Amino acid sequence: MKTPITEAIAAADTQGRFLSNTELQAVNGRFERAAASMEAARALTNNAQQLIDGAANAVYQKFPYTTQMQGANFASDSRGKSKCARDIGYYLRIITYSLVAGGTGPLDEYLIAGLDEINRTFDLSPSWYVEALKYIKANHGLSGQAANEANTYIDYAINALS
Amino acid sequence: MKTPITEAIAAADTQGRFLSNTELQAVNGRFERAAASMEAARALTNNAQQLIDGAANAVYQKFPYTTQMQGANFASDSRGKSKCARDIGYYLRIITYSLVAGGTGPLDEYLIAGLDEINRTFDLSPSWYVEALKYIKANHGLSGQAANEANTYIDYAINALS
Amino acid sequence: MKTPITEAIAAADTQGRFLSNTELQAVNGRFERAAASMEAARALTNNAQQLIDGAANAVYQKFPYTTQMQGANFASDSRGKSKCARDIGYYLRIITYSLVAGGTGPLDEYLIAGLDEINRTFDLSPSWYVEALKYIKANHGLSGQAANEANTYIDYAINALS
Amino acid sequence: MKTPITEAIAAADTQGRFLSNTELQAVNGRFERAAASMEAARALTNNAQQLIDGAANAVYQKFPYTTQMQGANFASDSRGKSKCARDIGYYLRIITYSLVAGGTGPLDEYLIAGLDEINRTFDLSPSWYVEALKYIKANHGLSGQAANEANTYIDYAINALS
Amino acid sequence: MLDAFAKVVSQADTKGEFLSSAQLDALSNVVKDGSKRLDAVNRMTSNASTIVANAARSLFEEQPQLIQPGGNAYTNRRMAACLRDMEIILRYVTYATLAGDSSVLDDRCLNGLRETYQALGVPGGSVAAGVAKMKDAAIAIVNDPNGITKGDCSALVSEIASYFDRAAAAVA
Amino acid sequence: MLDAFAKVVSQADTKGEFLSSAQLDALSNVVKDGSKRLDAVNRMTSNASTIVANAARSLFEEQPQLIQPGGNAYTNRRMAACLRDMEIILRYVTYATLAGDSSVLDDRCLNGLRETYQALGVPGGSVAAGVAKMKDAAIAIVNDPNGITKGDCSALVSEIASYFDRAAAAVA
Amino acid sequence: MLDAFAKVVSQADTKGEFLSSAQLDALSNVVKDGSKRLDAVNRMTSNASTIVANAARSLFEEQPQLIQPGGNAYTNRRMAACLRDMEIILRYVTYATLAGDSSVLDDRCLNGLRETYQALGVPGGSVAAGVAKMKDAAIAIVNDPNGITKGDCSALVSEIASYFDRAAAAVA
Amino acid sequence: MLDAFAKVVSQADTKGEFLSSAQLDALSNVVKDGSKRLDAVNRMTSNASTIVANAARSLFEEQPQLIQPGGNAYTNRRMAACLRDMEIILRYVTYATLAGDSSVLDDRCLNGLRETYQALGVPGGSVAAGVAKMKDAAIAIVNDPNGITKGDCSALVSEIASYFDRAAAAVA
Ligand SMILES: *[C@@H](C)[C@H]1/C(=C/c2[nH]c(/C=C3N=C(/C=C4\NC(=O)C(CC)=C4C)C(C)=C\3CCC(=O)O)c(CCC(=O)O)c2C)NC(=O)[C@@H]1C
Ligand SMILES: *[C@@H](C)[C@H]1/C(=C/c2[nH]c(/C=C3N=C(/C=C4\NC(=O)C(CC)=C4C)C(C)=C\3CCC(=O)O)c(CCC(=O)O)c2C)NC(=O)[C@@H]1C
Ligand SMILES: *[C@@H](C)[C@H]1/C(=C/c2[nH]c(/C=C3N=C(/C=C4\NC(=O)C(CC)=C4C)C(C)=C\3CCC(=O)O)c(CCC(=O)O)c2C)NC(=O)[C@@H]1C
Ligand SMILES: *[C@@H](C)[C@H]1/C(=C/c2[nH]c(/C=C3N=C(/C=C4\NC(=O)C(CC)=C4C)C(C)=C\3CCC(=O)O)c(CCC(=O)O)c2C)NC(=O)[C@@H]1C
Ligand SMILES: *[C@@H](C)[C@H]1/C(=C/c2[nH]c(/C=C3N=C(/C=C4\NC(=O)C(CC)=C4C)C(C)=C\3CCC(=O)O)c(CCC(=O)O)c2C)NC(=O)[C@@H]1C
Ligand SMILES: *[C@@H](C)[C@H]1/C(=C/c2[nH]c(/C=C3N=C(/C=C4\NC(=O)C(CC)=C4C)C(C)=C\3CCC(=O)O)c(CCC(=O)O)c2C)NC(=O)[C@@H]1C
Ligand SMILES: *[C@H](C)[C@H]1/C(=C/c2[nH]c(/C=C3N=C(/C=C4\NC(=O)C(CC)=C4C)C(C)=C\3CCC(=O)O)c(CCC(=O)O)c2C)NC(=O)[C@@H]1C
Ligand SMILES: *[C@H](C)[C@H]1/C(=C/c2[nH]c(/C=C3N=C(/C=C4\NC(=O)C(CC)=C4C)C(C)=C\3CCC(=O)O)c(CCC(=O)O)c2C)NC(=O)[C@@H]1C
Ligand SMILES: CCC1=C(C)/C(=C/C2=NC(=C\c3[nH]c(/C=C4\NC(=O)[C@H](C)[C@H]4CC)c(C)c3CCC(=O)O)/C(CCC(=O)O)=C2C)NC1=O
Ligand SMILES: CCC1=C(C)/C(=C/C2=NC(=C\c3[nH]c(/C=C4\NC(=O)[C@H](C)[C@H]4CC)c(C)c3CCC(=O)O)/C(CCC(=O)O)=C2C)NC1=O
Ligand SMILES: CCC1=C(C)/C(=C/C2=NC(=C\c3[nH]c(/C=C4\NC(=O)[C@H](C)[C@H]4CC)c(C)c3CCC(=O)O)/C(CCC(=O)O)=C2C)NC1=O
Ligand SMILES: CCC1=C(C)/C(=C/C2=NC(=C\c3[nH]c(/C=C4\NC(=O)[C@H](C)[C@H]4CC)c(C)c3CCC(=O)O)/C(CCC(=O)O)=C2C)NC1=O
Repeated sequence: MKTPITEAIAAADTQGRFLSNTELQAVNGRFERAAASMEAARALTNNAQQLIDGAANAVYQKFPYTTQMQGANFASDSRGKSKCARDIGYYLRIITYSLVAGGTGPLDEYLIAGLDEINRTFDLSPSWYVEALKYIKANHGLSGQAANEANTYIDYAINALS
Repeated sequence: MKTPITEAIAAADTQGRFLSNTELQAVNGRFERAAASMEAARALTNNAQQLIDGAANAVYQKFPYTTQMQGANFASDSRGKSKCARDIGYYLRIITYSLVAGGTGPLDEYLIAGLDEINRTFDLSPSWYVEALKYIKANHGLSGQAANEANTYIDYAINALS
Repeated sequence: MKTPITEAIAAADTQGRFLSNTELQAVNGRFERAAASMEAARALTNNAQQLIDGAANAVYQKFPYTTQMQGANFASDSRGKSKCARDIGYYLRIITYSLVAGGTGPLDEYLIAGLDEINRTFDLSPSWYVEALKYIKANHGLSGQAANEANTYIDYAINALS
Repeated sequence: MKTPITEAIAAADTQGRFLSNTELQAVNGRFERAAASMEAARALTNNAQQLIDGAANAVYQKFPYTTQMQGANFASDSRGKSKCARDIGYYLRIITYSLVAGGTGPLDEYLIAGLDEINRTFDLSPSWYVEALKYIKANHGLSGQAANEANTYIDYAINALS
Repeated sequence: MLDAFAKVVSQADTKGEFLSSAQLDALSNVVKDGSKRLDAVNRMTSNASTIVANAARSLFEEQPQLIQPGGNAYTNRRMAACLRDMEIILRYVTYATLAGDSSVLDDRCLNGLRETYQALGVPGGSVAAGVAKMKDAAIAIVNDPNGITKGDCSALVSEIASYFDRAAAAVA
Repeated sequence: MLDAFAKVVSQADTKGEFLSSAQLDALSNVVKDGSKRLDAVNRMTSNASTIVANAARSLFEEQPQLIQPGGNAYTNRRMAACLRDMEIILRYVTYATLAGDSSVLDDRCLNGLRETYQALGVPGGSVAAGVAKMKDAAIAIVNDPNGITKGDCSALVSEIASYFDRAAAAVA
Repeated sequence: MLDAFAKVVSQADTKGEFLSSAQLDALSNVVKDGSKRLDAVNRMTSNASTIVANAARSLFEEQPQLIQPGGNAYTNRRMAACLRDMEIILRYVTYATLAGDSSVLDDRCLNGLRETYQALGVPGGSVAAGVAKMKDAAIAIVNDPNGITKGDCSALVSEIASYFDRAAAAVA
Repeated sequence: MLDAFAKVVSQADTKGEFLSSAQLDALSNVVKDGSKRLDAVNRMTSNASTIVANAARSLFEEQPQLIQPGGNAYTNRRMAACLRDMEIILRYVTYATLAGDSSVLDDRCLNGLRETYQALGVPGGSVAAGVAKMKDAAIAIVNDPNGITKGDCSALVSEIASYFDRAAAAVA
């Protein structure tokens, strides 16, 4: 996995040397930000079901037709709503993965890769998930740097869908 | 020049992209360590003359022949004493450069390059300067991470001579 | 092994020819100088222990701290002094090897290769061994061309440490 | 040009370094052999005319048809005798060049190159000149290593014709 | 390339003297405001598309022939190329902002840009106008006091605006 | 390779689970001990020469046949190669310490190493003894209470000892 | 390249005549002094660093702006380059000394050197001064009567000084 | 490869010993016989043609089927190849003689040679006989007391005979 620590170590190893003072400063920066990172991850993991259901409802209100039109790709019945909550949970879970790891590695490998083909095949509009992420961003309740970390990784998720 | 900030910027520019959160974390590590780095630079610059003279006298006390034997490469007379003080001043000046820059760049560029041939040609033993830097390390009056930074770059100079 | 004779033979063999008059003249030069070479080697091998102990004592007087400071790399006890005499004996033995062979081959392969890492790792200052070699050079008691041969190979040893 | 001294210097210059002790030994071999080489050169130059005339007469005595058969390539008349004396003079002159230079360089460069086509075109048998050089070898009046050197380069000329 | 520390160290090495207390104080102030600097860089990069959009909207409002038939930004090709240009220039400005020095922006982005644009027929004056509007949008976003700790970022804003005007003057 | 966070995240992804409060708290403890972890890594790299020296000294005292004629570390070439191996294993231990996971040590250093030594004729047991003595010297340098804010580093020390023992068990 | 023997042989081959007794006598004297010549070459190469150091010390004493800020030999880079230059020129002088002919020094070292130095901004006059000081130091070391057999080396010293002045005149 | 000095030095290095007075005196004897050794090498190379000729003559008298139709040395190609092999073995013997050690002869000539001959169909026993006859001719040329300062060369002669017998035993 790509993490700041693993990248530092791989840079040291390519040149066959010990870790320099610069790489130690970089890993120190990762550790310093990791307090906010883990705070945001713990918050998003505790409020998991609340945020998932709130984001699903946000998508439903913002796009009313997803609760009305018949079709397997919409959420007009219980199966669709379960699938939609499950998808939003996937997104949020991998975002917590990234927050824990400290980089976009988990999002790049576990979510974004192949996402466009999944969405095109099953006719899932990316703007639905953009709205879900926007709700999660506006309602995690975090403040300060934990909020900023959660926001950067949610935004990274948003840019993949855009 | 090779600073952590310039290295992060060059990494981002090679991939023709904006700065990533990993790189911003690394630059923040540099900024958080820069407080101690700048305190150490300020201290070593303010007490520059005391440190230079004390290091020269430590070298003399440890290797007494340098004050006794005749020959241009020794400190038996005033010209030799002044040349040695100038040399230790060059070492300390460039170490403060490196503390300011936050990396080994200035030490790699302004001191260590060609140092071996310089010392071989004028018959200057590297162990003299090793002892001078050991004195400077033992007498800079810094405590904590400022002392840790000063000793990091002083030991970097020591290993370039060994 | 690289010797003048082996180099002559390898030059003859690369071109698939017999030895030319020029190569015979070169090998004659080696043989002519080999009288002084073997004289110096025999002298340095007979006076082995005397020269080893004298050089150790020269290093101790020139660098008094090596008999006072505690530490495994110094000679403040019996173990350190035994190790130091052993090292100086290694140097002198390989120098006699070179004198016998007629070239720097033995010094390059049996001593100099890896010497810098050995000295850096165990904190053995090369200037100690430079002083030991200087004593051996000033006190072999040889005269004329045997002295000159011993001096060239001792100096070659000195340059490796510088 | 290709002399032992120039070859040693070129070897040192290819590696961008000062001259080594091996190369100085080889150049000393050249200098020690140069006494005999110069004695042989001096002798062959002083007795040049006697040696040339004696060699021509030896060729005539061994191959009598060269004095009897008509044709421009023979020595039946005065023009042929003079051409043959001039040729043997060229051979001896260049052999003295080689003794002076200390290598086969002048013989390789001034005589042997193109010699085969010259002799083929003007129908000159190489065995004539072989016999002339055998006479010169048998009648130079040198003893010891000067004779050894003279015979070395004369046999070198002999093998270029065989 | 150079950052602030590297520029000062180069100028001190070329004179052969220690850093004066003035230079030490200036670089220590840079260190103290480092968190504000990271905030500026983060806000400018994570809002880059919004900055480009605002600048382009203003530029096309006051120079509408740009998006009209025959205009130098009419077709999808030329529109996307103009947006790429503005995002490139903003990216190099964020580089200079992180470095605290304009050397990267001058050497890797601005040097020779006016010649490129005039060889391409791209009107450099309107490019400079778009850069100035990028400056306005970026400074608006950076100075936004919501979601952040209250503090004075006037020096940083002035430095960023100096970078933006340096970019606009290199093609105007 | 993996660090601690990456290992936990990979195991979570395989099960399709959010991290449990166990894993969250463990990684939070890693984050709060990060400064001491950096201290351990810095102290091991800055004194790598002395660690190798003390370990090799103790080993050669214990097994003097190693540095006598015929020994496997007798000539200058063999001695320098042995010290090189010592510093290599130490460097990968420092990697694992910074990462908080032994993946880099196993994959990039320990794997196939016993076979390499048995093919070269190097006594793997002696290498393991030297690795243990490196462990002792490195722990002595890490726990040295001078010049450092006093605290408990026993968890990091046990982790580092585990990395060293893993390295030693891979060649014995 | 040429040595003394080769130069004489080339000039005699171009005229097509045997060596006169004068040329034979000159080359035989070269052979007789060959051991002195080897002594000069050996002393100049094995004391090369001392020769360069003495010359540089004198040169910087009389032209101190060379080692002062802004001087052409101030920084570690330019200092090491100046020392490399002096060691190179001394090496080619030792080549010519072993050859007994300046052809190698002219063709491989001096030809085009003034153009190089003036294109680089290296002051050729001070280079020539440093070469002359190298000459003084080298001749001092060669003529040292200790550790050697007493004898006249005035001709050899004059030849070496001619090489040194040829080098100094090629850049002055 | 090795010469005598190199073999003694390698064996000394393996044991970590100074040379014993035995080895010192042996190598001093080599040095004092150096002139006669050079004489042997020069006499063998300068008369390599006659050595090969005498050996081949004696061999072809002894084994006339070699140079009759169907013989293994009958055609011009086979004859020239046989003389080439003779001169090759002689050249490597001269190498070994100059070196005072047979290493070059074994490693660069004798190794795998019996297999090469048995694969080519060349009678190895006949090659060995020719090598012995080369030995006889070469010793006759070396011990010829004319034109040389009289002395004892019996040690060198036995050494050269040992090299020749080693060459012969490698193909029979
Ligand atoms: C909007 C800002 C204005 C404008 C823009 C426009 N630009 C181009 C084409 C090019 N732009 C560049 C610029 C750069 N390339 C780099 O690598 C860098 C920095 C390192 C810069 C600053 C270049 C090189 C080109 C030509 C090659 C290319 O297109 O990639 C165009 C396209 C012009 C055309 O297609 O003919 C346009 C339209 N257009 C406007 O109307 C605005 C004034
Ligand atoms: C002017 C632009 C506005 C302003 C700036 C400002 N920022 C801070 C304090 C902090 N900013 C950060 C952000 C980061 N730290 C990092 O390492 C990284 C890289 C990932 C980032 C993006 C942090 C962590 C802090 C400290 C924590 C905190 O909440 O304070 C301040 C506070 C003063 C200071 O310098 O510490 C200020 C003033 N604030 C405004 O109101 C301006 C509009
Ligand atoms: C265990 C090895 C010993 C120990 C550790 C210890 N250290 C600290 C406090 C700090 N350590 C650092 C280290 C770094 N910051 C960096 O950026 C880098 C790389 C360039 C390093 C190596 C820092 C900054 C601090 C805070 C300032 C300070 O000096 O206190 C502590 C206390 C704080 C904490 O644990 O979080 C401890 C316990 N102390 C011992 O007694 C052990 C022998
Ligand atoms: C001290 C003697 C003076 C001086 C020296 C100086 N020289 C250079 C840089 C160069 N020197 C050379 C010379 C040679 N290269 C060769 O191969 C040979 C012979 C075969 C010679 C004579 C060259 C080619 C260069 C340029 C390339 C390089 O550096 O290798 C410098 C460096 C100049 C710079 O860095 O800008 C210096 C300083 N400086 C003084 O102050 C003395 C007057
Ligand atoms: C003028 C430079 C000083 C001087 C020269 C001088 N040298 C010798 C004699 C010898 N010099 C050597 C040195 C070597 N011979 C070699 O083959 C090699 C290459 C490895 C070297 C370095 C030798 C061997 C001799 C002969 C032995 C001896 O000790 O004499 C002399 C003696 C006269 C002569 O030409 O033979 C002289 C005069 N002596 C001085 O006093 C000048 C200061
Ligand atoms: C044994 C083969 C026969 C023999 C040998 C012998 N030779 C000499 C004396 C000298 N031999 C040389 C030879 C060379 N010097 C070189 O530089 C070269 C290569 C270019 C060679 C081949 C020299 C210079 C001498 C000294 C001058 C002289 O002619 O005497 C000796 C006597 C001296 C000694 O042994 O050291 C001997 C015994 N003599 C025989 O009777 C053997 C048949
Ligand atoms: C909710 C925002 C809207 C929506 C939801 C919805 N999704 C699906 C079916 C699928 N969703 C996925 C997505 C993923 N699977 C993965 O492994 C990953 C990476 C972590 C992702 C992003 C997939 C693959 C499917 C199809 C296969 C499956 O069921 O797992 C559906 C069902 C559509 C169907 O045809 O079955 C629905 C309804 N629809 C809405 O109206 C919501 C607004
Ligand atoms: C004496 C000049 C000073 C000194 C001596 C000293 N040396 C050592 C330990 C070692 N010395 C070596 C050197 C070599 N071993 C080789 O094989 C070769 C090539 C021939 C060399 C040059 C090595 C490898 C060691 C360490 C392993 C060993 O003991 O063999 C010590 C002991 C240091 C230690 O930590 O054990 C000492 C004391 N110290 C002084 O103060 C003298 C002035
Ligand atoms: C920053 C890059 C740089 C370095 C490193 C440097 C070092 C340096 N020190 C020198 C001289 C010297 N250095 C010393 C110092 C010493 N002798 C003793 O006995 C003392 C123990 C010891 C002090 C530690 C002395 C005595 C000299 C004069 C030697 C001479 O003039 O030959 C010289 C010869 C030229 C000169 O006089 O300036 C150089 C180049 N110059 C540079 O530009
Ligand atoms: C150094 C390089 C060199 C060589 C080698 C050389 C040889 C040489 N000898 C020639 C003629 C000759 N050489 C001879 C000599 C001989 N005929 C006999 O019967 C004698 C036995 C024998 C003497 C050994 C004769 C007779 C000629 C004249 C043949 C003719 O004119 O066709 C010619 C024809 C051109 C001329 O007349 O000069 C050449 C080129 N010239 C050179 O520049
Ligand atoms: C990145 C991972 C990596 C590892 C792990 C590594 C180890 C390694 N050590 C080697 C040699 C060696 N290793 C040793 C070490 C020892 N001898 C002793 O007596 C001691 C027990 C011990 C020192 C503690 C020696 C002596 C050799 C040379 C073997 C020989 O030359 O015969 C070799 C092959 C020959 C060589 O390179 O010199 C390898 C590949 N190289 C790598 O790239
Ligand atoms: C540097 C080491 C080296 C060696 C030793 C060597 C020997 C050698 N001799 C060969 C052939 C040969 N060698 C001989 C020699 C002999 N026939 C007889 O009747 C005699 C007993 C004897 C002569 C004394 C012959 C006849 C051939 C050619 C075989 C054929 O064409 O059928 C060949 C292969 C074919 C060829 O090259 O022509 C080799 C490799 N080449 C090398 O490079």
